[PDB]
Amino acid sequence: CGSLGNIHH
Amino acid sequence: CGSLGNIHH
Amino acid sequence: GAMGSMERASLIQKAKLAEQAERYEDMAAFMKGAVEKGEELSNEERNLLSVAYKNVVGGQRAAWRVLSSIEQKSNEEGSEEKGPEVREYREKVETELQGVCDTVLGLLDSHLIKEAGDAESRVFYLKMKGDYYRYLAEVATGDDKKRIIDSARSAYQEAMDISKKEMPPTNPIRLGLALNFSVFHYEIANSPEEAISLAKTTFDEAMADLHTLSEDSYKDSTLIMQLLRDNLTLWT
Amino acid sequence: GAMGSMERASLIQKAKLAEQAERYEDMAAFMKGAVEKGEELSNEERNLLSVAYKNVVGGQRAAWRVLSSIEQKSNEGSEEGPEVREYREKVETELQGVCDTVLGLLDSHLIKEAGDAESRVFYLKMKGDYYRYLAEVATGDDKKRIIDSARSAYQEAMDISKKEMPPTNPIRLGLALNFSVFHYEIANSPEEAISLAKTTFDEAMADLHTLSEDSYKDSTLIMQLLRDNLTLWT
Ligand SMILES: *Cc1ccc(S(=O)(=O)N2CCNc3ccccc32)cc1
Ligand SMILES: *Cc1ccc(S(=O)(=O)N2CCNc3ccccc32)cc1
Repeated sequence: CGSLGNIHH
Repeated sequence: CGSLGNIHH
Repeated sequence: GAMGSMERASLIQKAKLAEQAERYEDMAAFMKGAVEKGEELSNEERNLLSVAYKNVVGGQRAAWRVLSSIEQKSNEEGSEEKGPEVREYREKVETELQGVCDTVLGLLDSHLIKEAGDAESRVFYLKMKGDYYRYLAEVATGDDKKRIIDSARSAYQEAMDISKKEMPPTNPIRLGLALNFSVFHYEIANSPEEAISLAKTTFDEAMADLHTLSEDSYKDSTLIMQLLRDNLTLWT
Repeated sequence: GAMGSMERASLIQKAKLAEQAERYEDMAAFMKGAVEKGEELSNEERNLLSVAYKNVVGGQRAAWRVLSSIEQKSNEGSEEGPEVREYREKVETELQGVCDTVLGLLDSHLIKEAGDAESRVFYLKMKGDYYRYLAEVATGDDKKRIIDSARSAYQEAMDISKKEMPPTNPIRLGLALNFSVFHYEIANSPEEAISLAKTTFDEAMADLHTLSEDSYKDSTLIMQLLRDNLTLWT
């Protein structure tokens, strides 16, 4: 799973 | 241009 | 601190240059200096602080996970005794990670949170407090480990309570908070069903409010929604 | 130094761990500590040293180029303070310090103790490379001397490599590659760059038949970069 910081931009 | 270091292993 | 002689504006300028140069340690040191000027941070400045430390701690967590895995493997059955070096090195990286987390939590406690009255700023800072206690929890194993977990949960919960009262369901900070709190539930708190429920309710309530948004707001909200969805896909 | 109390073998072990964790600053500090134990380095250990410092200085050079480009743009209808220059200088100074550190290791005492061609050429190539990185950011009274320092180190390496190593030896090939880049990018000698790359490629091609499959893979990998540079340069 991803957290917010992983999203690009 | 690339130098040696640029080559992957 | 080392940044005490530099102008606030110059520290912000240099934080943006450091970002461009992918010099995130420098970026974080500049933003720490800027916080320590004692003034509240603008929206854009809060984002610079968050990006700087996310990158620094992100490299440390990535390293810690590599080292932890090697350490676990070395403690298997049939594994050759390699001495203390893997544990020592994992400990070194762990301690450095904990120090960065403690630094960010200290900026939040002295005095960013207390001066943050608008919902946008207060929620942002409490989300950050939850996140950096979560990073502490990822490597915790001691007498205090339950308290570290509870500290992340309390900060996230306070942020959640404000965000639901004061922000629309599509607000990107509200969305990213809910995303991160769902990751806390899945990865830290051993609460996969709470994680799944939270991500689903967040996604659905955001979907129903997209109609209110401009094209540019829509793009940001849907980007975070996509990560909620992708986590849900993985978790179910 | 901070690594004085750690065993040599533990420093090498932790360098390898640092590499796996992509902690190259740590990797370099461990390898510096190992060098400072005073013993000669093995092939594998020389490669760890080079990989560590390449990654550290490579991040700095990439940062420096970003900042220099912004600085160049500022100085031209451009709106005016000192921050960009100050920050580029900060990164430059750090870069110079890492290069000075590597050169110091080479001079105290890696080169002097290196008698085999493989080790001596490896370290003279490194010396060329770190003077080349100094040259990339140099603009003072000593800039020509920095350039000549890189040229002299590379030339000594070239002279040993031609006498003692086959034309496919990867260190010999990497050297020639890097000296060609020196000629093109630093010494304002594109024709020397092109000639060196071409001759190196052709002499290597003619020696491939002598190699095992594994050696052939390493040699052709470097030859491919010589060719790609030539394609760009012509
Ligand atoms: C925690 C958090 C959530 C949103 C934001 S943002 O400023 O809206 N923003 C920049 C950081 N990442 C991001 C991804 C998707 C959509 C917007 C953003 C900041 C911090
Ligand atoms: C300068 C130099 C040239 C070759 C080598 S190596 O150890 O032969 N090797 C193989 C090909 N490319 C490469 C890239 C990075 C590191 C090592 C190698 C070492 C040093």
